[PDB]
Amino acid sequence: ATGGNLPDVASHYPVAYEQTLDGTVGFVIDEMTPERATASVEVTDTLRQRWGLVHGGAYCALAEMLATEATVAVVHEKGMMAVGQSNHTSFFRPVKEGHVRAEAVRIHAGSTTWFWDVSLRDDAGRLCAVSSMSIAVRPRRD
Amino acid sequence: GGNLPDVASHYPVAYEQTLDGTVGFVIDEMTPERATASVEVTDTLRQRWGLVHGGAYCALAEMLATEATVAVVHEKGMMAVGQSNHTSFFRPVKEGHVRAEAVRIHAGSTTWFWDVSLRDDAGRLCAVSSMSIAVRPRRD
Amino acid sequence: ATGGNLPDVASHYPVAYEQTLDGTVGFVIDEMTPERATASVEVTDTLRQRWGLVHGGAYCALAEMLATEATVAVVHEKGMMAVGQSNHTSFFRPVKEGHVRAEAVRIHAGSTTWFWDVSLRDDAGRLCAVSSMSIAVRPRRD
Amino acid sequence: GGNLPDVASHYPVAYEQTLDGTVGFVIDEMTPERATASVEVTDTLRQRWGLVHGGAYCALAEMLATEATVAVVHEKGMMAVGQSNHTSFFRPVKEGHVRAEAVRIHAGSTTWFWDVSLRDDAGRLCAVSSMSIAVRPRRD
Ligand SMILES: CC(C)(COP(=O)(O)OP(=O)(O)OC[C@H]1O[C@@H](n2cnc3c(N)ncnc32)[C@H](O)[C@@H]1OP(=O)(O)O)[C@@H](O)C(=O)NCCC(=O)NCCSCC(=O)c1ccc(O)cc1
Ligand SMILES: CC(C)(COP(=O)(O)OP(=O)(O)OC[C@H]1O[C@@H](n2cnc3c(N)ncnc32)[C@H](O)[C@@H]1OP(=O)(O)O)[C@@H](O)C(=O)NCCC(=O)NCCSCC(=O)c1ccc(O)cc1
Ligand SMILES: CC(C)(COP(=O)(O)OP(=O)(O)OC[C@H]1O[C@@H](n2cnc3c(N)ncnc32)[C@H](O)[C@@H]1OP(=O)(O)O)[C@@H](O)C(=O)NCCC(=O)NCCSCC(=O)c1ccc(O)cc1
Ligand SMILES: CC(C)(COP(=O)(O)OP(=O)(O)OC[C@H]1O[C@@H](n2cnc3c(N)ncnc32)[C@H](O)[C@@H]1OP(=O)(O)O)[C@@H](O)C(=O)NCCC(=O)NCCSCC(=O)c1ccc(O)cc1
Ligand SMILES: [Cl-]
Ligand SMILES: [Cl-]
Ligand SMILES: [Cl-]
Ligand SMILES: [Cl-]
Ligand SMILES: [Cl-]
Ligand SMILES: [Cl-]
Ligand SMILES: [Cl-]
Ligand SMILES: [Cl-]
Repeated sequence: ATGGNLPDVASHYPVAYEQTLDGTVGFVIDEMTPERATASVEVTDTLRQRWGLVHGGAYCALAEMLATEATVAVVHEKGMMAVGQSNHTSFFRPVKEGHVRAEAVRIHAGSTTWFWDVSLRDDAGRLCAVSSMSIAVRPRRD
Repeated sequence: GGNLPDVASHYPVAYEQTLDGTVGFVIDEMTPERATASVEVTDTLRQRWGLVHGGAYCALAEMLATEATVAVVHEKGMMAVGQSNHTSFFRPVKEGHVRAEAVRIHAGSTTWFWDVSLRDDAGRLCAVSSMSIAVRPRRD
Repeated sequence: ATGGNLPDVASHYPVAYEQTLDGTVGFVIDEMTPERATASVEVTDTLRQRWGLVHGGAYCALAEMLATEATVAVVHEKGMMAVGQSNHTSFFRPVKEGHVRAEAVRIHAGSTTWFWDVSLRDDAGRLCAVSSMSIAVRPRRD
Repeated sequence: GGNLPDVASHYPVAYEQTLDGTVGFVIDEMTPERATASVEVTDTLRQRWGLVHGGAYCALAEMLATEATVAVVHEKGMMAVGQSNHTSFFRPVKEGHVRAEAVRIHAGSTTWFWDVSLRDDAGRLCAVSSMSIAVRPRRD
């Protein structure tokens, strides 16, 4: 809703932000438009793996929530549902501390699938990882 | 804690504090060619819509495939890290557990590849992850 | 139809097998069931790149045609259309000569998307490449 | 022929005989960080249903990203080969041309990554390919 600043498209949500994975690791959406969205997270141990680096899953999740929610922002009101269907994240350079900043750019908005390219950077602006997200858009059963 | 491979004397982050320990991932079996892990679904593993977070599946696969590689290569002076993770989602999971099984399909000198299958309590294939693990010589 | 032994689901096809990319490089389907299909191709220069190895695109194409056609075999008659939506091929070992043998195993058959894992092997049975194929199934406009 | 980088005295397969030369791929621009190529749609590039073969897009991207890497690294004693190719299809192409543009996003010591965009004659994004290129020291 606003806990992590996610899009307010519903009156009630099944799980409260603070309690979700997102709330737990502290993902926060910064900008959000139909074609582009941004989010970030402060690196803490909760975001890392045992070796001291940001967990690969963390980048995937950030990209996942971002691209999906960005789709949700537009289609919800149109009676649709949006869920992640494919997430392909590639790791270029590890992140040990600071933040992870994600930028999602929409590259295709089909009737059934939206596609977003997500770039994940470190505090120095280096490209640490990228995620190609494919979002399925379907009519709500609800 | 998570039953991760014990390959070193000290780890920078304690299990309980890692993302793995936070969501509750636990390794069940581990061999050079195959490994398994699972996690109980809690809200910590879900997104606001009540379903298991796509990131959760990615994370499980990533840790499982990477650690299964570390298990073999660590003792050989090598480091193993995730290079690519491609997860595809077939059916959501609302509660119960997520169980992963990683099958090694290629063990190259510089890259290992694992196919990970993620299933629900009914044994249904909910998602798959194709994991590419980079293997490199440890730096001083 | 049978030129490359593709599934006979229509009376007429827009392009004749021998003239398509498939016919050109010589892809031939061997077995074909709803859950699993196989195909092969003899390596010739037409399948290679300038460095003398089987072109990465060749593996992608073989996987692509196979997984799609295998879906087509079942859904066509059901009034659907099937096209490749995502193809992720990973290369483990190059192939210089002989054949490339592909085996597609269906792992998920949703209402809108089917997913097949394709393994591409050399004459010695080695796993040279794999392709994760996502096939979109939609109702024919035709 | 295809305007591929001239980096060596002899090539095992002549351009015209390769898959590239057979379908008609031609490199247009090439720099270390970006390259372009295109091809005229012919039946040789299509599948039986009359659309450009998904494999055609994969192939174009693969050759373009790989050769753009070879262009830089060959002279450095390295070999470049495709390691992973992930192509996603957004809109089919029935005739005309397919134009590709490869943008380098990471140039690591062992892996280079390129984003390839494939467009039709109307400039519409028909498909994308995420190419991972392995860079290794040449073998004797
Ligand atoms: C995959 C998908 C159907 C998904 O639909 P979407 O992402 O939601 O996009 P959307 O529904 O908004 O429509 C996009 C365009 O797709 C096409 N399309 C979508 N639905 C349909 C349909 N039911 N019937 C025909 N065309 C359709 C159409 O061109 C449409 O544009 P428009 O007519 O609406 O202006 C669409 O993105 C698409 O068609 N991508 C192109 C797929 C493609 O060309 N794959 C490669 C060729 S097929 C695989 C292959 O290589 C092969 C080789 C040999 C062989 O024997 C068989 C197959
Ligand atoms: C990518 C990689 C180098 C990664 O190495 P890895 O996963 O750690 O595996 P590993 O290093 O243990 O070696 C596996 C095999 O790869 C080959 N290989 C690995 N490193 C090397 C090297 N430095 N030099 C030569 N061969 C090598 C070799 O065949 C080796 O087998 P072996 O002789 O050691 O028994 C290896 O898996 C591989 O070579 N995969 C095959 C790559 C391939 O064939 N891609 C498609 C063709 S190249 C892309 C293309 O389509 C293209 C098209 C047109 C054009 O103009 C240019 C390019
Ligand atoms: C993607 C897709 C909709 C494609 O449909 P399909 O491949 O053709 O399969 P099919 O239509 O036959 O149905 C499969 C199952 O999907 C579900 N499903 C399909 N269509 C719908 C729909 N319109 N409404 C609800 N559930 C549906 C349902 O569980 C269905 O089973 P059943 O009720 O028919 O027995 C389906 O495969 C699926 O739902 N996969 C699971 C998607 C998923 O769980 N992604 C991860 C969670 S959402 C992304 C995320 O992490 C996130 C995080 C934070 C945040 O704030 C927002 C999002
Ligand atoms: C994959 C690869 C090693 C490939 O190397 P490359 O593409 O050729 O790039 P390059 O070799 O030039 O080096 C780039 C950076 O990678 C790092 N790196 C590369 N090789 C090494 C090495 N042998 N030792 C240490 N760092 C290295 C290093 O940070 C380097 O920067 P620099 O110090 O040289 O300036 C590099 O891109 C990389 O390290 N990517 C980051 C990998 C990553 O962070 N994956 C996610 C975390 S590990 C997977 C995971 O989530 C997990 C979770 C739980 C668990 O229990 C275990 C694992
Ligand atoms: Cl929120
Ligand atoms: Cl767009
Ligand atoms: Cl542990
Ligand atoms: Cl293996
Ligand atoms: Cl045929
Ligand atoms: Cl199945
Ligand atoms: Cl040439
Ligand atoms: Cl770059």
